[PDB]
Amino acid sequence: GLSAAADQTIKIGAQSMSESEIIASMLGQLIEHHTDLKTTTIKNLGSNAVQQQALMNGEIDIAATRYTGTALTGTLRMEPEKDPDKALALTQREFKKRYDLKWYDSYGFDNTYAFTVSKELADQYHLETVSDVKKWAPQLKLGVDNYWMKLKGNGYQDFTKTYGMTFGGTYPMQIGLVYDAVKSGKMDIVLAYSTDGRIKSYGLKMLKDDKQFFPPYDCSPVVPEKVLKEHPELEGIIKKMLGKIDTATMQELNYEVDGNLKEPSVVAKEYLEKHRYFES
Ligand SMILES: C[N+](C)(C)C[C@H](O)CC(=O)O
Repeated sequence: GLSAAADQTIKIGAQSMSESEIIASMLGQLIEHHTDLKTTTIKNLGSNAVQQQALMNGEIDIAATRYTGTALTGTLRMEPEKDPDKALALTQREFKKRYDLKWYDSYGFDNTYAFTVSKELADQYHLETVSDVKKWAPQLKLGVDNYWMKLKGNGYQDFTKTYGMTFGGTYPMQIGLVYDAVKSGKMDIVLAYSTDGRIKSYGLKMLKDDKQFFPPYDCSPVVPEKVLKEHPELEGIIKKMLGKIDTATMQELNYEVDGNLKEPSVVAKEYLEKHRYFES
C-alpha cells in the first residue's frame, strides 16, 4: 500500500565503471541525508541496454549514469545528433514519450570514447587526430573494452567503415585495463573513456575525432515517472546534483578510486563532505 512507500528501499543501478559506482553511491547518500528512505546499489550492470531493461521491469528505481549518445542510437534507434544540447533535448522528449522515464539534465560532464596514445608517441609522430593514425594503423596494436567489437552504431564495425582503417591488432579487455596497457607500451593506442582519472597522470594524449564519428555523451540520471510520483521528495534531491560536476572533477573522483585505491562509497562521501552536500 501507499503508506508503505516511505518504508521501501530505492534501488540505484550502477554500470561496471568506477564512475557509475561513485555517482550511484553519491545519489544514495544524498537521498539518505534528506529523507528516511533506504537506498541500495545494484552493481555490475553490463551496459546501457541492461540499465534500460532494468528500469522498465522494476529491477532498478534509478539509473545513476546514462549517456545521451548511447541511448539515442542504442535505445531509441534514432539518427545521431552532433549537437550536445539538441541530443539531450531529443533524448529527454523521447524517453518521456516512449517509456514514461525522466531523463534528467546532465550532472555536468560528458564521458566519450576517445582514441588515446602516449604523449611520447604523439610527440614523435605528430599525432593530433584520429585520421593522423590512418597511415600507421597496420603497425598499431589497439586495446579496446570488452563490448566495443560487437557494439552497433558507434562500435568497431562502423568505425572501420567511417574512418577507412583497420588496426594491425585489436585487443579487447576490461576497460579499466587499457590505461596501463598503453602506458606500459603493450598497446600503441587504446579506446579510452574521456573521464578516466588516469589519462592525465599517465601522460596520455586523447586524439581529436576529426570525422565526428562519436556522438555527444553527456551523463544524467534516469528515473521512472512512477517512482517520482510515489516518492515526491526524490525530484528535489536529484536536482541538487545537476549541473554541478564538471569533467575535470569527474576525472579527479575516478582517480580516487582507480589511482588512489579508495572505495567508491568513500570517494562519494568525501566529495559530499567537501562540498557540504551541495548546499553550503
Ligand atoms: C561512457 N561511454 C559512452 C564511453 C560508454 C557507455 O557507457 C557504454 C554503455 O553505457 O553501454
